[PDB]
Amino acid sequence: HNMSVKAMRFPPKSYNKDLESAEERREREQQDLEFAKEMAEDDDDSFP
Amino acid sequence: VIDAFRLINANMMVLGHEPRQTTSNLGHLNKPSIQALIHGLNRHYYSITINYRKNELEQKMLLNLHKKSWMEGLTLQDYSEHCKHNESVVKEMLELAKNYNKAVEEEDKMTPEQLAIKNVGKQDPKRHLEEHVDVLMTSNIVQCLAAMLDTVVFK
Amino acid sequence: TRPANHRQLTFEEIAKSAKITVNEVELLVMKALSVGLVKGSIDEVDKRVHMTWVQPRVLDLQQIKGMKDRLEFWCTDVKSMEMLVEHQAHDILT
Amino acid sequence: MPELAVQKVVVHPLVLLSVVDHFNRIGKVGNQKRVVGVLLGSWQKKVLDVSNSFAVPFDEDDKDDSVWFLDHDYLENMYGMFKKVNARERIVGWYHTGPKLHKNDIAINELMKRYCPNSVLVIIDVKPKDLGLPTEAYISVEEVHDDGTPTSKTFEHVTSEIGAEEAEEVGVEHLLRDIKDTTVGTLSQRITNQVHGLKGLNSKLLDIRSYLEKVATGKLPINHQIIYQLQDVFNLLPDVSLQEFVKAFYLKTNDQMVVVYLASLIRSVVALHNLINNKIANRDAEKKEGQE
Amino acid sequence: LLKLFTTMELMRWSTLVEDYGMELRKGSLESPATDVFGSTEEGEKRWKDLKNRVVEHNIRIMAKYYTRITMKRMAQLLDLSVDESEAFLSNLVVNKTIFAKVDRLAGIINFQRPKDPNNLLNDWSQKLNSLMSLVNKTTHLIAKEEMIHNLQ
Amino acid sequence: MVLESTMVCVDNSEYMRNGDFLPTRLQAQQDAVNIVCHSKTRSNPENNVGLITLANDCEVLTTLTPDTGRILSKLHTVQPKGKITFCTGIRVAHLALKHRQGKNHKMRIIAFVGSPVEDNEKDLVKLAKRLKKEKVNVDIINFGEEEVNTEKLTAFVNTLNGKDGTGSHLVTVPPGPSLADALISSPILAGEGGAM
Repeated sequence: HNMSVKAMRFPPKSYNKDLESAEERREREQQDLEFAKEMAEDDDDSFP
Repeated sequence: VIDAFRLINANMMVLGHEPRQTTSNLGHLNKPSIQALIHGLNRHYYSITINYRKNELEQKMLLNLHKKSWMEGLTLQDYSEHCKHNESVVKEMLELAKNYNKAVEEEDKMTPEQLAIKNVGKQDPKRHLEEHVDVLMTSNIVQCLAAMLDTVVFK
Repeated sequence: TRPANHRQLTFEEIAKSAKITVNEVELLVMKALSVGLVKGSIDEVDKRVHMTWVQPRVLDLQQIKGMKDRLEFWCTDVKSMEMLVEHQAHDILT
Repeated sequence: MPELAVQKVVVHPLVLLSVVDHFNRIGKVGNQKRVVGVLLGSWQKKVLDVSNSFAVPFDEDDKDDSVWFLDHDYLENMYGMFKKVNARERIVGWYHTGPKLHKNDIAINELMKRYCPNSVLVIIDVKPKDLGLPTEAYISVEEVHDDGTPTSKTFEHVTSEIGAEEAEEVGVEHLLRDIKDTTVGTLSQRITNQVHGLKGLNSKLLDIRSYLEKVATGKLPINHQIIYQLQDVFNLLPDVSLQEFVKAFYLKTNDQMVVVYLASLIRSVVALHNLINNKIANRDAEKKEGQE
Repeated sequence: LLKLFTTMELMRWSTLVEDYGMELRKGSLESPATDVFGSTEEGEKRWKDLKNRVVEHNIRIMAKYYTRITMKRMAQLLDLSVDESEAFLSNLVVNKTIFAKVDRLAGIINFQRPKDPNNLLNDWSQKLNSLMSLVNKTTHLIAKEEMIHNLQ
Repeated sequence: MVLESTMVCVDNSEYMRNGDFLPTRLQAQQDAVNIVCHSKTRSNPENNVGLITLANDCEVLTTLTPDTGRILSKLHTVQPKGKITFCTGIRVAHLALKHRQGKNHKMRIIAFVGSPVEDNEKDLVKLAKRLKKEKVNVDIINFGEEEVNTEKLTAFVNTLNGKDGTGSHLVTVPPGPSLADALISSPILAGEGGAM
């Protein structure tokens, strides 16, 4: 049970070789939605 | 959650010191209170920042939560209370086992989207054989050492 | 007097110091097991008594000095055993 | 007490912090001194849940024992000040900053008792050092003795510990993210309990050994009672039923392994099936790694 | 007569008959209570029953003071015949009063149930428990005393 | 005057049941206190008055407070009993004078004594050196205890006077019926210049 996890380690490693910080344009699109949301709530407040 | 606030002279803001209520604070951004913080942070008050002072004497005080010189290791549960525990678990092992075979035949003949959304009766999979073995074991191992240790300690 | 595992007395061993034959001694132990001076059991067939607990009674400065070293002796057992599971167990586990 | 109206005294963390803050309020050159406050709390069974406390101006001669001063008027003002803020806050006792008991204590216990019968002391420490809790609880009872000496106001020990609320919980939680104690999982947590327990037995016994050695030589008049109890101790040690006990203990262990065996085995099979899952996911990831 | 039945000490049926049979014959209740012990209509079943209760009192005490015991010795601690004293033990065994186990060919009664592990170790555990607590009260006692002799 | 901390030491003793003064010396003691407190809340507009006992283990019945009305209301329920002590009482008086609002008040003890003192003079004139350090003034009112006592208290009040005659003075009250000696011998006009 220590042995076969210690060899199971390698399959996860090939996947980590695949990006695990990818889809940065999704996150940048969300960030461009939080500037529209921030001001959506200053306009639902209706307060400057 | 704990903030701090200080009102700001709204009059002086109207008079042109509106960009002059900026004292030099650091920052970290808030939102859900933008309700009254859009004229709060930016008209009526602002955000102070909070810290703490973790003394070492207070830390060595709170750190206390167990007086064990009569707890475990000088005790151990009842050995007829402890067999009635094993009985129950190691029977539940059987019940779960069967369903486990029936899951290993299924997963083989299906694609991971249908085993993904499989959230009806979580009693079937690994999750419960692990959930068990780590309570069972624990128990028992130590269940285990407690008896031995006392045999020498109070020899 | 008997300090150890050896805590059994034989009927014909009590009777000789109690000055009475072995047909009184039975009752005699039963009054003790009643008032409480003794807790335990008579094993009549093999002529044994089981002296499990005997009320305390005052000691002097010479008996205490022996208890000190009897207790000391137990202390170092504890010390060494703690030192057994600080090595190994505490080391890794925490 | 003989009364089942006291037993578990449970002090919440903010009290501990409160007496440890009080000990530095006075702390100028008046430090190195017993400081005393009153314990506010609630209770309704075998408990005395302590919650709030506030220093009471207190002085005490450093060589005499009948020269102690305690502004009880201050109490009859503040007690109401805090009642006016929280109902259900009677005076359930009073705390005394250790390091241990003083002859004078009993005197105090009767100038605090003029409020609430059952008042208890709660010796709290101003120095972390003990490995058990820094919270010992005493009650002022009285008894008769087989030696025929006049009745006395002694002090009797009752078990103690600290508890918490959600509030308390969370504040403490917040204050110990520096000294993390959660990285440690279950199994090891309880091994810790069983080594740390010997760390207690060891020093308790050690203290009795220093006492016995203290009366035997370097004389300190014998108190027959201590030695009495100390005999029950050596009769209770597990010994006289040696052979049989052996043959049984071995058997119960045997069972224990049987079930450990099963546990570790299932664990193994499950982990291995996990591995098969990794290998197959790797093959099908290798068909994708090709393509275009 | 009640001070005999409360304490835990066996009673001779002969010493009971002697120094009390004259108290159960003068001033008795043979009509104000319907033959407490007089006559022979029901007043005989009464003696027989009283004898039972006396003797089974004795057995009930055997169960706290004996593991083994010889059959012969038992008969003299019951003042019954050596043969009638197995016939009188069944009245209690099967039933619900002390299921002591006898061996006839042996001559031995055993008032100790078979010892299994759960017993033996749950006694070891009781003792380590009380041992622990007792060390606690000891250290607190020594503490208290420290204050009287060093005069704090 | 200046704002001061006053400590009324009243005595409990079997001697406080003598008809040799105003009806019973108990009652009379009460009246005397009632005047010496009131008379030091009009010298200054603010002035803290205490009230301890001098018997058994010397005790506090009220700490420093400006209300003469508490000083008179606890004082009703005393009882003549016990054997007084001067040592214990004085020493608890300091501990009561330290704790006060404001540290500009002066330390003054107004002490009434009334039964033979059983402490030797050697210890009393050690306490008077510790009071000389602590700058404690102490007036001793011999309401009795002058013919049944050779005044060790003379060497007590002269241990506090290196040169000042107000630093500490032992006031006597003639032991006759003397209605008019417990009112003029008061410490606010016996051993000082002020009389307000």
